[PDB]
Amino acid sequence: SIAQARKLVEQLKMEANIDRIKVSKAAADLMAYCEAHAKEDPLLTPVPASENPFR
Amino acid sequence: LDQLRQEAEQLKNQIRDARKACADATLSQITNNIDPVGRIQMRTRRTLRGHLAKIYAMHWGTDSRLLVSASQDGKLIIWDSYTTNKVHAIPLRSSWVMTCAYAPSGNYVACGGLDNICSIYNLKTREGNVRVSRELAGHTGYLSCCRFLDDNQIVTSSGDTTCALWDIETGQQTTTFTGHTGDVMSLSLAPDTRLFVSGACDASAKLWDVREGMCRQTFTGHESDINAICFFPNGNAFATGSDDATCRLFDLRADQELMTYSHDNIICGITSVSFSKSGRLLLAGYDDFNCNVWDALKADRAGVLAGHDNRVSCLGVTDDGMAVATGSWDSFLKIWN
Amino acid sequence: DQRNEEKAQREANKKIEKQLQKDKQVYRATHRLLLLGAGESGKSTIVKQMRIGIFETKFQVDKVNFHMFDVGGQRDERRKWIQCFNDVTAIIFVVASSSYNMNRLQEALNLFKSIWNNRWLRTISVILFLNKQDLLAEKVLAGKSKIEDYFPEFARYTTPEDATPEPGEDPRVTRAKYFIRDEFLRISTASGDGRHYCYPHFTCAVDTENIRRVFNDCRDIIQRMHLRQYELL
Amino acid sequence: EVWVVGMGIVMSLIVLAIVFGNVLVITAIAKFERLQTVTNYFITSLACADLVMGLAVVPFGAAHILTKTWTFGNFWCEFWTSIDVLCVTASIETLCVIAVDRYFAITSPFKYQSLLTKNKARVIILMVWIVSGLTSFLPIQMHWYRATHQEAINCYAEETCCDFFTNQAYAIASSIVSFYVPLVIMVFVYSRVFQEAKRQLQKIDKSEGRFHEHKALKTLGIIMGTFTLCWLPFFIVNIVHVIQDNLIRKEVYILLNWIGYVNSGFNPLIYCRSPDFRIAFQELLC
Ligand SMILES: Nc1nc2c(ncn2[C@@H]2O[C@H](COP(=O)(O)OP(=O)(O)OP(=O)(O)O)[C@@H](O)[C@H]2O)c(=O)[nH]1
Ligand SMILES: CN[C@@H]1CCc2c(ccc(O)c2O)[C@H]1O
Repeated sequence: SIAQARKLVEQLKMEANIDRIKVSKAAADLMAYCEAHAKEDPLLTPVPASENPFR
Repeated sequence: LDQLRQEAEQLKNQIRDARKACADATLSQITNNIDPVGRIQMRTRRTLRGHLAKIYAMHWGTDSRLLVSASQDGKLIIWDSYTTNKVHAIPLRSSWVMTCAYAPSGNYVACGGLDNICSIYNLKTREGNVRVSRELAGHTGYLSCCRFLDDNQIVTSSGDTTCALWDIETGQQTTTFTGHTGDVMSLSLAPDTRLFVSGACDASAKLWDVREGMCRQTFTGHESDINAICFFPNGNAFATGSDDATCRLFDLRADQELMTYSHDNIICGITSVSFSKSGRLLLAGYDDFNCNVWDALKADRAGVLAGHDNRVSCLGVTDDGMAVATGSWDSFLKIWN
Repeated sequence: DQRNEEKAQREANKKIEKQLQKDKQVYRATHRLLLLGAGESGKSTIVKQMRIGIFETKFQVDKVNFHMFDVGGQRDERRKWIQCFNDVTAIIFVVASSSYNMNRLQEALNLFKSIWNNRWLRTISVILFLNKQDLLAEKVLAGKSKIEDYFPEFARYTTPEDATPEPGEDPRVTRAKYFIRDEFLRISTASGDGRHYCYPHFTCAVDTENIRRVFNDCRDIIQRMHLRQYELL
Repeated sequence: EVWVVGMGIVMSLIVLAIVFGNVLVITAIAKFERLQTVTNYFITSLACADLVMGLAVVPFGAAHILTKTWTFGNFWCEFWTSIDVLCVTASIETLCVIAVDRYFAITSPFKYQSLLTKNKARVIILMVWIVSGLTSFLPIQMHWYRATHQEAINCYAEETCCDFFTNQAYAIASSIVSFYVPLVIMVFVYSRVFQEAKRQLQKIDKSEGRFHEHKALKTLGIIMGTFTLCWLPFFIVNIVHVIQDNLIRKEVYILLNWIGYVNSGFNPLIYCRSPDFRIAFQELLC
């Protein structure tokens, strides 16, 4: 199983060299999307029964 | 030999230090001035009957009208959500099914279960009778989920700790993804169908590359089995659910979790997880015979979806976000709004 | 045109509902069983008498349909698929009684204890088959191996007073068999809670009366369920 | 007048009990879909019969007794008597059907699903309500029940007295149809059920007695005793007062008949004690 071990260490070395971004930008990129698309869903905002197909 | 194995542990530390360095501030500190969404109450609009046994899976159609469901009787039923009437009823060779899928073009339907075979059914025969189109084999364990990447190639995850990409025309595996230790229980596809994730039984969710065929990242947040997974609509994050009554929101770019959704009054497992159109609301089904609605950016309850006499085993939100459907072991399907 | 559109589905729903009503009785008539056992159990030879990654045998006794399953699940200590089998009538458990030294018997006891206390199997009865009852007798009679060495508790065991040993057998095989049976009945009775029971039995590959035993056990299980439902047992 | 005022409060409480339990059972079975079972259709038939009985015949009899005069016409007297007989003879055959259903459920576990189907249950409830009706309305709407003794003729002629006078033929036939026939069947069925329960308990004790009947006795005793004590003496004095005259007074007759009316108030407390029913009752109006 030595060969399997060699592969795993390779796999780890491969994913190690990845650039990362601080949590602030990651949270901002989610809050901005949530705020921008908050007006285009029926669940969060009830919407009038005229356009509701189920009722 | 072992000395090389150490080098790998040293590399693993480096990963931990790199992840810790970027943790400037949690999301809770970032988002606090935002107003709460308030109290949300959803009332049942439709109820579908006709299934003789418990329901295990379902998938909304691309047209936001048709949906499919599978039960342990051994029948796949295609409903019409608008007028609560049936269209098709496909008997199955094997009475145990754990998954089902609906093709994006509305032309094909797949199912799989304890029998290590994924079947594909052609809805639009010239005769007008559903029939088996192809039968895929090669797995050594029960299937857990299957999703149509396109009209010709499908991705499946099985219980032999592997995931594979299939070719319908030929029937041979194109790429095999390996590396998991525990059973694979679910998967979901990105909006552009370029990457996908998978939640194993050993508390580890990975990110795969469909084209290349190699893992890219790994997240080790939970401590128990993972039963559900889904992407944020943006495509930069995903949320998982486990048996320890918690839901965690991860992040691909940051490479660690940001929030956790749990309460002290619930200690039961979680079966299904789904998002909303805007990603503001997180929905998750529990073993408490009911469902809960979370707030994505604040981790606080905003409603309860009760009405099921048994545990919930499925959940799905339509493409335009007009409705959410739940399936339970009570052999009933409900539509909420 | 739409009113005409309504008519078409209205028509399709009727055939599917008629078909579902037809299939309902056939589904309700049958009884489902699950076959589960350790490796070296003897499950392969036991199913042969009945015949006279999935495997199903369908049979009929006295105009009653029984359908039996056999999931391989080889080398799987964890069993995440067992949640699906909470609606069966009974669970058949097969264990080799003569394998008390080759510990395999302790593994069988551990598996039985794990199955009994599972959350999803709280109301499922277990039919127990103690296979290989002649290898055990041959091993005990003039055998170098001693049960007490592998099982310390056998030293302070006595032959039960209510036992009904078969004719022609020595007391030693009787005490060994009843000790092995009690080793399972203790776990069965520890947390019974009055909802599901265990039915021990003694079988060897030659015996052809097994299927009648399964029939009687299923009938008794259903009778007990109905009696308890109406607040009478 | 003090005694008359006291009778009134008791009669009012009896009417209130005969209505609330039955309406609660009907609402509970209608509201929740988990109680829609084949065995539960007989229960709702019994509940409907008891509700109609308590909401139709009891208040009118109470008013008649308190007023000591019948303030309606002859037609309403006939209608009231016929409705009373209909409800009384429809509230017992349902119990017999329930006993038969339990017998078939227990003693034939493999043929239970085939024997009973939702449609078979509807056919049987219609036989129970049509058969009862022929005795209740055909004799009374026609003039067969009436007797020709002179004392009876006087009350018939007047429009202020509505008392029950009947010859031997109807008094025997209706009694046999309503009470005596549904008694032996129940006795035999419950004897067989008790035998099966005893056999199962003996088998369990033989199987695993070392490591580890009162419930069945208590349940069968309650079920049989309440009905027998409620409805037995009246359907005996029914034959008694007709087989020979000047043996029983009208006071004892009406007291026994009204004691028989009480049984309709205990059926929900007997046939609706399952934990699912308790959960349903706690869910709504609680
Ligand atoms: N005398 C006797 N021999 C048995 C019995 N059961 C199994 N054997 C023998 O045990 C050996 C191997 O058992 P098999 O009959 O192959 O069954 P198995 O491999 O244990 O079956 P699985 O449990 O399905 O794996 C054979 O020589 C059988 O004849 C039994 O009840 N009596
Ligand atoms: C006025 N009350 C009636 C009178 C006689 C009678 C009743 C019930 C069933 C019968 O078979 C009867 O003959 C009583 O409810």
